[PDB]
Amino acid sequence: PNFSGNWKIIRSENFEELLKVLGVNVMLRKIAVAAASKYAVEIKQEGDTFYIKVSTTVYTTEINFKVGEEFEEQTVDGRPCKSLVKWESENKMVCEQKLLKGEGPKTSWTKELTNDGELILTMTADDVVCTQVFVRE
Ligand SMILES: *C/C=C(C)/C=C/C=C(C)/C=C/C1=C(C)CCCC1(C)C
Repeated sequence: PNFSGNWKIIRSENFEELLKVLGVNVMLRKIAVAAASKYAVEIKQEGDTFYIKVSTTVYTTEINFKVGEEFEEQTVDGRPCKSLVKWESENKMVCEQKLLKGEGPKTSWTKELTNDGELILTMTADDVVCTQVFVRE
């Protein structure tokens, strides 16, 4: 596997519906969907250590983790969480999240590198699955 790359989004499905489950009100959801049309993910992978930088027009966030080792990040709607990534196969990993404070929907995400060179991200909140597809710049 080599997830390393500068990835640009080409497709985004069910993102609005994901934000709805997470309690985001409709006007902000629409504005968020619009910001997702621009967004980029930069990955540097060495072995099972990942550096991931997610950026939109006005905001950028960095995620650092090692597979199998708990780390802290934030949920999609911004609530801090404890995360743990595991491989599910050669080119797919899955992250389970646990809220640091309080309660809410069960969230998770996955990243997969397809055989045709796409990166597929999924983000889940309860029953709702958002799928986003990226290609290398
Ligand atoms: C491993 C790759 C990951 C975990 C990517 C995570 C991406 C996000 C949490 C994106 C969030 C966004 C919003 C919360 C609203 C603005 C648009 C996005 C898609 C950047």
